[PDB]
Amino acid sequence: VRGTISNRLKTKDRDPAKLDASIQSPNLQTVDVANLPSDADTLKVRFTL
Amino acid sequence: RVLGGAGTPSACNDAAYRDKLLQTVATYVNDQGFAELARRYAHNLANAR
Amino acid sequence: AELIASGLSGSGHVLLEVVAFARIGDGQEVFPSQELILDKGDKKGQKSKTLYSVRDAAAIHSQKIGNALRTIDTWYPDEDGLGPIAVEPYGSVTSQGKAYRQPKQKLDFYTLLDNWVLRDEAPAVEQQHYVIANLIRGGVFGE
Amino acid sequence: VTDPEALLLLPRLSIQNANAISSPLTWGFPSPGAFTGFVHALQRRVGISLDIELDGVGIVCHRFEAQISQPAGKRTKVFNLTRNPLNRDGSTAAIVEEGRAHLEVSLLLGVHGDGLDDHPAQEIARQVQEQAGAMRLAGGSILPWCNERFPAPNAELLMLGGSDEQRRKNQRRLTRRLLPGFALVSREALLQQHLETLRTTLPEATTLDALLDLCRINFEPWQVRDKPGWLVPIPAGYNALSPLYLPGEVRNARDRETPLRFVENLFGLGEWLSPHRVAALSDLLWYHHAEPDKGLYRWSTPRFV
DNA sequence: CAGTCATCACCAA
DNA sequence: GGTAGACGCGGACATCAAGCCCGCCGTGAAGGTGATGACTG
RNA sequence: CUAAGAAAUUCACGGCGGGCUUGAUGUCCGCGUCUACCUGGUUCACUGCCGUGUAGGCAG
Repeated sequence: VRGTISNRLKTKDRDPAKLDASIQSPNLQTVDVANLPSDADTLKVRFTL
Repeated sequence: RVLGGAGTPSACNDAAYRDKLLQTVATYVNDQGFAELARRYAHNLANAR
Repeated sequence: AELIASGLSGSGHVLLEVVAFARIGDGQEVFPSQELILDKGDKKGQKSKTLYSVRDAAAIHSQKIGNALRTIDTWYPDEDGLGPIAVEPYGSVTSQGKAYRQPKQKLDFYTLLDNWVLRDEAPAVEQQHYVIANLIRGGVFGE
Repeated sequence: VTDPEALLLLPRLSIQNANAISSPLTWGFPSPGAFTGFVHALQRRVGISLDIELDGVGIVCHRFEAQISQPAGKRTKVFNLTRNPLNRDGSTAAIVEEGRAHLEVSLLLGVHGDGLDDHPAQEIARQVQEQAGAMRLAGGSILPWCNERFPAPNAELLMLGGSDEQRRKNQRRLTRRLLPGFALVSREALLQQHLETLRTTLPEATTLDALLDLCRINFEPWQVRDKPGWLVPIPAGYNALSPLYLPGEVRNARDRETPLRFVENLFGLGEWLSPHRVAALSDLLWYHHAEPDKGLYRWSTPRFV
C-alpha cells in the first residue's frame, strides 16, 4: 500500500527541514486483507460451543 | 457501502473527551446534514474520476 | 435458554453448533481477527497488520467470541443506560478506555464475593447475577 | 511396568490453544507430562466406575501449527499474544507471554482391570471418549466434531487371547488409522553416547544436548550429514531444590493436604519416528515413575530400547 | 491519633 | 462375432550483444516497589 | 488434578512513468500381410382377414 504521512508529527525535535518535507513524501506499508469474491455477497461464520 | 455513524470513534481512552466529541459532531449534524459532503461524493461518482 | 441452563447446572449434555450468515455485498471486505504481535519487524521492510488464519481460512479468535457471548452486565452503577458490557472483575471495557464498577462504589466482584461468602451480607439479586457470572467466566484470585 | 492386555485408541483429538513453551529452554510441541497428567486425570474419574486402569499414552501428533510470526530482518520467531483486560485505574495491563498452538493427536491407552471381562470393551471406549471430550489435553480445550464426524468412535482389542499370525494384520490395521503421524519416544541413551565425542574435551554434560538439534558444519578434510533421526530436546521431569514440606508449612499452596517441594526442569531427548519403525505398539507408551524421598521426578517411556 | 488507598520517583544498553 | 505373429537401422542439435532510473517505509497502549502522603474511623 | 486455573489488538492509505530482438539453413534411404467360412435373429411369440363379444375359409 502506498500512502501519506497522516499522523501527529513530533515537534519535540523541531526541524525546519525534515518534518515539513516528509509530509510531502510518501509512506509505503504492507498489510493483510480478506475479501469476499466478486460473485459472493454472503459471509458464513461457523463455530461450536 | 455507505456506513454512517461517522463521528463515534471505535477506540478511545477518555470518556469525557468522547462525550465532548459526540456532542460536537451532533452540533455539526443538527444544523446542517451531510448534504454538502454527500453531493460532492455524488459528483465524484457521477463523473468517472 | 432452558437447555443452556440445564447444561450450566451439570445435569444433561449440551453441545451447540452456531452458524451465522451475513449478507454484505459483492466482493466487500470482511474483518477477521488481528493478532497482537508486540515488537515485530525492527527493519522498516515490515508488516503492520497481520490477520489470523486457521488452515486456509480467515478466522476469529475464540476469546473474542467468548467476549461477545458474556456481554451480560447491565447492572453497573456508573451509567446503566448505555448498553450491556462484558462481565469483568473491576468491570471494565477496553475500547471505552474506562473501568465501570469501581471498588470505591462497592459493587465489584471482590467486595460482593467477600460480603456474600465471608460475612453473609447478601447483595441485591442483580449484583448476585454478576457474582455468579464471574464464576461462569472463571478467573485466578489470590491474597 | 505392568504390560496391558488391550490397547485403547482415541483416534482423532483435534485440540486447540495448547501451551507451547513447556520448559524454559524449548518451544513447539507440548511436554508429555501433560499427556500422562491427562491420562491419570482420566483415571480419577472413569477408571474406578469401570474398575480398570489407564497408565500409558501413545503420542502420535498428526498435525502441528504454532501461533508464531516471522519478523523482518530476523530468522527467529515471536509468539502471537492475547489482549488482557485493563487494570482498575483504566490503564493497560502488563504483558505475560503464553505461546499457543493447535494440535491434532491420536492416543493409545493401556487397560489392566476386571472390567474388560465384566463388560464389552465398547463400553470402556465410549465412556472414556465421552468423558475425555470434556477435558483439556495440554493447556487447551478438546474440540467437538465437524466434517470429520466419521472417525468419531474408538476401537479396542486385546493381544493375549488370540492367534499369533494375523495380529500383524491387526496392528497394521491399527496403523491404517494413525498412518500420517510421527510417534514420540524417549531416546536418552544417545545423550550418554554423545559424551564420547566430547570425551576428548571434558567429561561435562550440559552442552551435549545442545549439539544434536541443529546443523553442524565444518569444511573439507562443507560438512553436512544425515542426522540419525528426528532428534529433539524434550523435558523429562523435575529435580528437587528444596526439602519436602509438611502440608501446613508453605504459604499460598494449592492444597492444604499434600506435601510440597520446590523443583525445576530436567531435559532429555526424543525422536519423531513413524510408528512403522517399531514392531509392537505397546513399546510407545509413556509412564510416570519417580522415587519420592530423594527428590527426582521423571517420566519416560519404558519398553522402547 | 493508626490501617489503608492512590500517587511518587527510584532504577534500567 | 478368428486366432496368428512380428514393429528397423545411422546421424546430426547455432553463434552475437545488451538487462533503467527516482522518492518514500505511521502513530497509541502494554513498570514493580516501598515510602512517605493524604487520609484517617 | 496436565509450567494447572483467566484474557477483544484496534484503526488509516494512489506505485508511477518509457521502450525495434535480430539475422541463416537439403531429413535422407528400403520393404510380399497371409489364409478361412451356411443369418429363412421371430428386420413383432404373430400381421392383416366374416361380430368392437374368446368359435373361423386365408399370402401360411
